[PDB]
Amino acid sequence: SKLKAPVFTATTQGDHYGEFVLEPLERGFGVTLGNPLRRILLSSIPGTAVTSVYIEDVLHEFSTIPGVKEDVVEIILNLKELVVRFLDPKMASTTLILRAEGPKEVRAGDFTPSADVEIMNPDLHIATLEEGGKLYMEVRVDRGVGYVPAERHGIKDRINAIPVDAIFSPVRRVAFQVEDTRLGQRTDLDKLTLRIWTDGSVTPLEALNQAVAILKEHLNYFANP
Amino acid sequence: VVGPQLKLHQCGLPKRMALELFKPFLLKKMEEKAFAPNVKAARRMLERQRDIKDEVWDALEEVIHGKVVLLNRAPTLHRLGIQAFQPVLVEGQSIQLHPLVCEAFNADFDGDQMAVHVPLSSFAQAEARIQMLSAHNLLSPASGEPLAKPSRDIILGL
Amino acid sequence: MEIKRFGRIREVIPLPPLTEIQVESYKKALQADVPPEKRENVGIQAAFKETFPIEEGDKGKGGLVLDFLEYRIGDPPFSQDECREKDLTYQAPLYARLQLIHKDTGLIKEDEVFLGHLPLMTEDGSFIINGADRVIVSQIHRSPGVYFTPDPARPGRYIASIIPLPKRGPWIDLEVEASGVVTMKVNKRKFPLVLLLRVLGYDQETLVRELSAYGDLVQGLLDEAVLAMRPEEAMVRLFTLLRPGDPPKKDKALAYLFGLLADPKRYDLGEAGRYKAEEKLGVGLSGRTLVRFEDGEFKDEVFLPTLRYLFALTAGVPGHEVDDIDHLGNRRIRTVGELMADQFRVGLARLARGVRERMVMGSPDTLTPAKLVNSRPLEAALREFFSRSQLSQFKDETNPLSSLRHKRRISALGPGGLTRERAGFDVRDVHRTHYGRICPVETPEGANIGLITSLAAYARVDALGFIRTPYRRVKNGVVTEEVVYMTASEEDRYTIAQANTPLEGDRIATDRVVARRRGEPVIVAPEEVEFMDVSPKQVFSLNTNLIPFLEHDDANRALMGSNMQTQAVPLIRAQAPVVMTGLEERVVRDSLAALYAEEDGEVVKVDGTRIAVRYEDGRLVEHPLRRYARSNQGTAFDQRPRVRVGQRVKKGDLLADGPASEEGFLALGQNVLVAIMPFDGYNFEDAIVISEELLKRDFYTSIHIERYEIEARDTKLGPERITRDIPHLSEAALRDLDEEGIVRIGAEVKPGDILVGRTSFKGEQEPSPEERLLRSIFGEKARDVKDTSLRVPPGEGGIVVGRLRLRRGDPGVELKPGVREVVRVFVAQKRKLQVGDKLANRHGNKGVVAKILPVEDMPHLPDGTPVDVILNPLGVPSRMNLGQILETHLGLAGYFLGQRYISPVFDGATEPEIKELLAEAFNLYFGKRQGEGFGVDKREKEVLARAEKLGLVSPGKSPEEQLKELFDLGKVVLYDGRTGEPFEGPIVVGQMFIMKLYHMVEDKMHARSTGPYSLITQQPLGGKAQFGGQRFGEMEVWALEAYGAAHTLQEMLTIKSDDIEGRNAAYQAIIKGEDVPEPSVPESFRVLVKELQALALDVQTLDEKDNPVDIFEG
Amino acid sequence: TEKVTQAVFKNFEENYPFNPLYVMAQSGARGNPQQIRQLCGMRGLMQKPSGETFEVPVRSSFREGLTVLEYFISSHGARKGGADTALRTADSGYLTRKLVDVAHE
Amino acid sequence: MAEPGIDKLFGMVDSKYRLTVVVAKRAQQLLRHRFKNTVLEPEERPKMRTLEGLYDDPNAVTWAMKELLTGRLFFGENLVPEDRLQKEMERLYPT
Amino acid sequence: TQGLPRVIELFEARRPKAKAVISEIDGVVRIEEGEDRLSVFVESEGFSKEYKLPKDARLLVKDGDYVEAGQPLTRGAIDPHQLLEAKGPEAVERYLVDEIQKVYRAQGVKLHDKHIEIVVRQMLKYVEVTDPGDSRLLEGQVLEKWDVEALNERLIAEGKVPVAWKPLLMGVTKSALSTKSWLSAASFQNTTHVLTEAAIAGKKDELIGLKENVILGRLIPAGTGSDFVRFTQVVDQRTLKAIEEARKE
Amino acid sequence: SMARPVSIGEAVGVVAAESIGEPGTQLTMRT
Ligand SMILES: C/C(=C\[C@H](C)CCCCC(=O)O)[C@@H]1O[C@@H]2C=C[C@@H]1OC(=O)\C=C/C=C\C=C\[C@H]1O[C@@H]3C[C@H]1O[C@@H](/C=C/C[C@H]1O[C@H](C[C@H](O)[C@H]1C)[C@@H](O)[C@@H](O)/C=C/CC/C=C/C2)[C@@H]3C
Repeated sequence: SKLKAPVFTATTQGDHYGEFVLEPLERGFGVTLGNPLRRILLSSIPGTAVTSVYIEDVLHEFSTIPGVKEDVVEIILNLKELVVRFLDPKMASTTLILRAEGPKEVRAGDFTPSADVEIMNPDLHIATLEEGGKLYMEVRVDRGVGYVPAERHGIKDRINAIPVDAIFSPVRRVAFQVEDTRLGQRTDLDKLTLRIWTDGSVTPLEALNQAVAILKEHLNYFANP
Repeated sequence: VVGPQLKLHQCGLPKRMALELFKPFLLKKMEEKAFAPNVKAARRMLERQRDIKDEVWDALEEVIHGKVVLLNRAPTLHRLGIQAFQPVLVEGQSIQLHPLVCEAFNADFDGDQMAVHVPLSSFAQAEARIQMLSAHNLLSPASGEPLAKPSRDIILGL
Repeated sequence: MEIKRFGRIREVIPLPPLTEIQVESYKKALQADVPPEKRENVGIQAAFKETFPIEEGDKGKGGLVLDFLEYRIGDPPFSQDECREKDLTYQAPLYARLQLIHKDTGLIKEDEVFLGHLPLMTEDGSFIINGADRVIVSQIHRSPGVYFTPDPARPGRYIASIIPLPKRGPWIDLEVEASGVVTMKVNKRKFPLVLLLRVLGYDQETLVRELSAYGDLVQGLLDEAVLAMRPEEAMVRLFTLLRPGDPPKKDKALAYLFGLLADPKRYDLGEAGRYKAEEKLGVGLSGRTLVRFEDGEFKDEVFLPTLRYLFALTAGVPGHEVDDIDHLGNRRIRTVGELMADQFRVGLARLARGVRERMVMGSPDTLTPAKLVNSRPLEAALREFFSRSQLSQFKDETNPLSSLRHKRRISALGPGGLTRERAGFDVRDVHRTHYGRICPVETPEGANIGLITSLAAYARVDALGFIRTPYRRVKNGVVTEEVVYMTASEEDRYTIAQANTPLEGDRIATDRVVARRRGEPVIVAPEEVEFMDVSPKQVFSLNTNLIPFLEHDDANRALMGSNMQTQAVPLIRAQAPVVMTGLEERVVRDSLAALYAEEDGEVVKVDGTRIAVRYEDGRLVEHPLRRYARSNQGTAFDQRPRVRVGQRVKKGDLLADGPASEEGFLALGQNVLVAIMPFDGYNFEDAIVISEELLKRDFYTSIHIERYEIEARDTKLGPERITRDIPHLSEAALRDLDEEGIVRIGAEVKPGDILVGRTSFKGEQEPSPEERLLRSIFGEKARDVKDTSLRVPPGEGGIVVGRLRLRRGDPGVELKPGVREVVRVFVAQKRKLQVGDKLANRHGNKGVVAKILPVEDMPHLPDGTPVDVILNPLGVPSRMNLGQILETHLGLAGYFLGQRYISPVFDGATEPEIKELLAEAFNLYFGKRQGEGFGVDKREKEVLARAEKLGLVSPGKSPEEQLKELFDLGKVVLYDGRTGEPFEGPIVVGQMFIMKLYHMVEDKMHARSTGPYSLITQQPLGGKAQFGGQRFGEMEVWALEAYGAAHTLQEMLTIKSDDIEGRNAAYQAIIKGEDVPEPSVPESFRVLVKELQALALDVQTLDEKDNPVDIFEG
Repeated sequence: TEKVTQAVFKNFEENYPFNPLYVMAQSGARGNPQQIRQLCGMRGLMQKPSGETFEVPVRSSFREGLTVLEYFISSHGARKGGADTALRTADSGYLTRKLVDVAHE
Repeated sequence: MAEPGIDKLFGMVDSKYRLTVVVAKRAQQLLRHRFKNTVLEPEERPKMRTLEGLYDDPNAVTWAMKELLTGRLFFGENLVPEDRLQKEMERLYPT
Repeated sequence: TQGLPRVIELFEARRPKAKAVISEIDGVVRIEEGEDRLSVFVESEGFSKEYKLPKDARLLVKDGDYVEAGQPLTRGAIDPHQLLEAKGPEAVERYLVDEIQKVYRAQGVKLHDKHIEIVVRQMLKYVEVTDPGDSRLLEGQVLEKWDVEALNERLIAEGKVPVAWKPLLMGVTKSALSTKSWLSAASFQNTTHVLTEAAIAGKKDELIGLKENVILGRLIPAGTGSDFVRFTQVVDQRTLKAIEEARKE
Repeated sequence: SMARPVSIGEAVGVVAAESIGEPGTQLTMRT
């Protein structure tokens, strides 16, 4: 049978991205763990994302917001680049709010002061209004798993709001690759490197741990009832 | 044999042939690294018919670290008919060749062979790794064009 | 597996006996089963007649004649095997019933004589010579006749060639110079033709009468008024001119040679010389370039009338054309029989001079045959052939086909009558004519391209060395059953219809009949057609005929797969390919590597050793299986029984299989589950990816057998002796040696292991005392004998499978002077596919296994089955071997449909048929998946989707209905082993027959650090313990000069070769972790300087201050 | 033929831009238009050993079975190439050597 | 993974071969004194991965190139005579 | 002719088949007579030079055309020796390079001209003496080593004879053949001639080229074995100041 | 072929010979 328990190095940046290198794995096991984790990693980690927007004055994503230097589209996208942490562990829905000045440029940390909900990336360039500029926003945030386009859910908070594509998944990129390493005479033993990029929110390492737990959990369903 | 795995500056080298190619160097290393009281006794345990002890592979490996070899195919027609590489300790008995280096060697994986050589003196190493390392000779000396271009399969993917 | 047969054209004639060339040639040169009264010329029979009313010195004064009456072929003194064991040539003594007469009369027929030993051909077609099976390849030369030709050194002019049968006359060329003069060139001597013409009695005025007013050409041939003379005097002058020295009037003597009689110019008894010299030239002939004893003066018969056509081509009315030297109506075939017989000529030729020599030395009263004949000029002339002629190859024994194909080879090189390896390009090209006779495909890729070739399946060499192809006479509408083999020339006058052509019942069916005539492809009216191709198989070689979809393979890659099959080593689980062509059973049959019944009887006994059958009444024979014997190329010929105890045998059917044979059919490899897709760079360029699965299933694995040999010779120092008593050797090193010195059988032998112990004497010094004093005091008995045993060389090793011993003395055994006893050790070795090995397919898709994957990887069908080998598509388009693609498709049918296939060449499967079978297959394959409880999982649906975006499936069809769509186009939804996720977009998958070739990484791959330096050249060369040492060629010297690599080049030039001082300093430094060099002075330099001094010449070496240096200090 | 050849190439373009044979030929990958022609379209006008062209063309294309006479007519070429390469591979580094003996210094 | 920092190394010198010659000539001394000769010491020294922790890379030339790359060594084309060059060389723990 | 045979024809300065005539003189063209006999005159004021053609010849100057010193009359290839004398050494160099490339180009190959140039110049390395100053009047001499006399005896030690010479198109082989250093010269077709000669004269090598030093096993005079680089020493911070404190002793 | 000016000591002669030489193959010999 043979081959000792491998060593698991982790090297991290501290919010987004960390490398994970469990070393001598027998020929094959590299992928055998690597890929399923990636699947789980990109697919089934719980997060939160903007899911619907209401803009005071104007329906349609394809409209004209006046006084706004940008336009609805860049906002929707801008919004998708926003991350918010739900401190309140029971809640599964929140609405955010915005009130906009004249000559000013709105950051994401210019939202509704609201406690209980934690804006993770206070910067972020949301919008920008001109002299005599008016923007009010009602942005819905939702708990979730993958990437869920609007054309699926169709969240309608109002009868005027436009619904956005949901990227509720703190992992933004998973890239893994198994190369060969050597123990003694054996030069072709698996060495799997896991590279996890998450939005500063859930750490890569946490991501990984969660991901493992999901697969293990699931693997216990293969218990005869 | 094709070695897609390697980086541009790396090599085949079956363990057997590395070991031997490099033998004398290993003998001094074996001594340097304990097991092997003298270099003459290092010679000895490398002979006992077959079956090689892990420590020695580990030694060999250290021996090699950053030395390069010369590979060479068939009709050596221009300088790129020799290229330097860092040897990788590899399974099996075929030498493994980076796919990007093929063109210059006009190597084709249907029965080609290549010889390999070990530059001994530090000069000759230096010589190989500065001047003849596969990865410092990226462009044709005949028409200053890239010779290490993506190709026959890499293109397809891209 | 049930077999499905393909295509129409019902094969009117089966392939002829194949080794026919060889086997039937000999027969008719050795009428050994025909009474010595009949024996109508040719062969040995004629070669005697050609020599044997042999006179002695003087013309009708001194007695003694000695006349051949009949020869007798002896009987083999050693069985076909003893020979191969004792190291002898399978022979039979040859006897001549000769008869010597006198002037006082006395008809003495000395009861035959032994003139020498005649090597006998086997059933095979092959010979046995000093052990070892040799094959005599049939050569080709110019079919004798008269030719002309253009003149390469003078444009708008011509030469004239009078070329007789080989070793039956001299080469006479006629050519006109810028002088006008016509000049005869014979035996590389050149005189004015006129001189001869004068001899043959032409007169200044007869010539102009005959040879004037076309061209002012005669005017040159004339002017030699000086020798437009007395035909007798002409003769004298011409004899002085041909043999400088002896000046008498018996010039009739030599001039009779290049004239009349069957001594020399016998351009035929009355065949392809006279015949073709008549049609081209001015008709009416006998058989010799001129006739002599008309009454005592020569009479011209070919010289002038040739000259006619020569002049009549230097201006000449139409009809007086040049000649196509490359036409097969101008190319003849010397088969074995004739070459062997031609060699008798050399033999008997010599034997005669040395009779006439002994007729002069001896008293005529007592001289007898036996006392005149020597028995050694026939031997040495005919030993020399079978042993030392280029035409006598070893015997390509890799697999049955390779051997079989050897015998049917044809080469324009060889002895004398043969072009060198530096001439002929017009020759090389596949000339029109080759059709049906020689192959447009088989030739070796470089150097001797076209200078060697394959005889075609249906071709037959004939009567006088012309290859003849079968045709079907079509009596103006109906295709008759009568088959007419006919010449390359006897073809240029007909309109022959192709076989691809349709038919109704027994007659042509279409209105626009395709056919050729002379050479041009021609469209022709049905009634306007005369003959018909018997098959397309006519056109190609045996091997070229084995490619199931040749029609679809570009002819270059076809030739690669035609050879390459000949490299295909036999396998333990060897298996006949999934998609065959027909000859695969027969190839194995005519090779006689497989054992077949003699006369429908009943098998009694069956074991790994023998098959013994009781043939209906006709006694009982035991057929011994050759078992793990070693082919010339180290391959392992071994028969396996294919028949059970107490079974009735089919007439002449497989009792046993050969080395590359599966139940009687050809098995050059394995058919195996393939997928044509890129892997991860692992099938880059030509590399193949393998599934380990194949090793677990011991598929591509084969048994190779080395052969080691050692001699013991006598020596000025004492005898080389084969002991097991080898000095100093630990009784553990000797462990595997029987009490003789020779390894046990079944012994497992690693490199450096005594295979055959042997002590030699050697006198390398004398031990001066003290050492002799020391020797006793501490025990070990000073020995007179060095070790020098056999031993396994680095790289090699395996199981000892047989020994062989031959002792000087022993009955039939004859080793060379000095050699006294010889030992032979045979060592087997199971092999197994390996990264570095090369697999090929029938369509020339060669390549090396570059990665074995464990089944966890490997693309796999949905049912779970993994593929076996992953072949890269990028390989296909550039070479245009599309047959491999089709083959994968039919194969994919097979897998599911459970059948193999016979698809003839240009007559096999069509897509219509192939896709019908793929249809039937998917219906069972998917019928299972449904009937088992499934259907079209998400993975296939995600593919099938983008599959229509790819216009590859019909939109508006069900995923099931869309799956079939694809399965029929021959592709399938593969699944990535590494990650269950499906390969996006369908992959063509199926069974492809793939061969393992002669080459393997095992035999290659060598690496040296140091060791054995030659004492002669002082550079590393050979290796008893450690091996090898690679050459640094002048090309590499350049590269290093091209790079700036000064020291690296200098390294390769000193310390790793001759430079004793240097290497030693270097290796003593590497051992001690020092930097290495500071090489004092290139040894090369010293050497040259001294090697110069030895020849006088100072060679001063000087520094920049121009004073001397002394690169030596000692 | 140039009509078939051009046609077989604008078919890929207009339907089948992701067809392998094409994709490969199009990209640097493998194949040139000369080869796609013989594969898909029509092989064309073969020349005889004495240079002169046959006035019957090879009407078929590997995909479709090309036919013994076509195969034979088109086998002359598939020898003239093999002989050509065996001459420019014969002499090892003939010219290079000449060029080095002058240049080297 | 081409030679580490070689673009910088080629630019340091006039004729590239000079580069080799320096690397060599340095990897020379750097060997003939057990590396008690480095200029780079602190935590600059190149190192090796193992079945074991980071050990001093044993490649002279590899060290030589890292060394050079720090401007801490000098190329005398003719500065300091060869007679005096082997003099003070065998001094700071040579044997 | 095409292909490699051409490239040799060229690199070896070889007077080809179908030399396709060039006019030796400037002047005006005049084609005369058809089928019977075909000749072409390029007659200027004064001289009337006549150039008889094969008759089959596909000439490429039509009647009346004005013509140039060495201009092709007929088509075909051009003799590089006829070109030398008619129109100098540069025009030669420029023909050779541009023709050699005419083939690599025509085929598929792309290489830089300089390579071919480097080689071509060597084909022009030597010149034969006409009326000397020191040596015998006929000898072939290296272009440079004649300047070692021409611009030597017309400066410091000025006078005698400037040594007149002639341009000498050497084929690649011939030029390789006449190569000063005997060591190199030895490796060619007749080693004896070389040594015999070079022994009589106290001949010395000097070993400039490479073919030389590889023969001896010496370190090639190039790359790292280039005099311009191999003397380069590396001194090391503390080694330099400590070497400075034993210099003033 | 590093697209800079030459280094002193480039063995340019041989480099040329090789450059002109290596293609010597893929030229057709029919003349
Ligand atoms: C080149 C040559 C013979 C070579 C040794 C073999 C041919 C090489 C071509 C090739 O394989 O590509 C010539 O051959 C003959 C006459 C003069 C020439 O002599 C020659 O130029 C040179 C040698 C001629 C005869 C040598 C005879 C002896 O030399 C050794 C022991 C004797 O037999 C030789 C065995 C040759 C058999 C070969 O068989 C081939 C494969 C290998 O090349 C060999 C196994 C098979 O593919 C087989 O089908 C090919 C047969 C070639 C038929 C040619 C016949 C004419 C072996 C190499």
